[PDB]
Amino acid sequence: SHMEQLKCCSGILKEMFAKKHAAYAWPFYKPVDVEALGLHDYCDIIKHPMDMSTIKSKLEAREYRDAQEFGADVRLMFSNCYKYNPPDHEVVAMARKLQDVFEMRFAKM
Ligand SMILES: COC(=O)C[C@@H]1N=C(c2ccc(Cl)cc2)c2c(sc(C)c2C)-n2c(C)nnc21
Repeated sequence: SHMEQLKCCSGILKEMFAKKHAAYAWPFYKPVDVEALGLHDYCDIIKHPMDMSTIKSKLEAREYRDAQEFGADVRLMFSNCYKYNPPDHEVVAMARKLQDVFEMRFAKM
């Protein structure tokens, strides 16, 4: 049962990586680089960082038990962005645009 659901999860993540969503999805592609961004307090506020490439690696390695574990990592990635940044920040608006894509596809599986 879980194997079919995880095939759909890979399909959702692939769509999140598509050129169609690139203008707002690009900050979530790779882990937040605290050194390059100069984010001295990021590791103190964000205990469990997450990004799309890490989620892709976990799916490839068959690390997820089911679809809800995949869903939890995607939501964690968005939660970290909302937590660290004030609500008027552009990255927050981009996270919400990409979450609308994830939430739509995920609710249909
Ligand atoms: C000063 O605070 C930041 O730089 C936060 C950082 N902003 C951004 C960010 C992203 C897009 C815009 Cl338009 C402005 C800021 C960011 C990432 S990852 C990444 C490669 C970047 C450029 N990000 C995520 C995800 N969560 N917070 C951020």
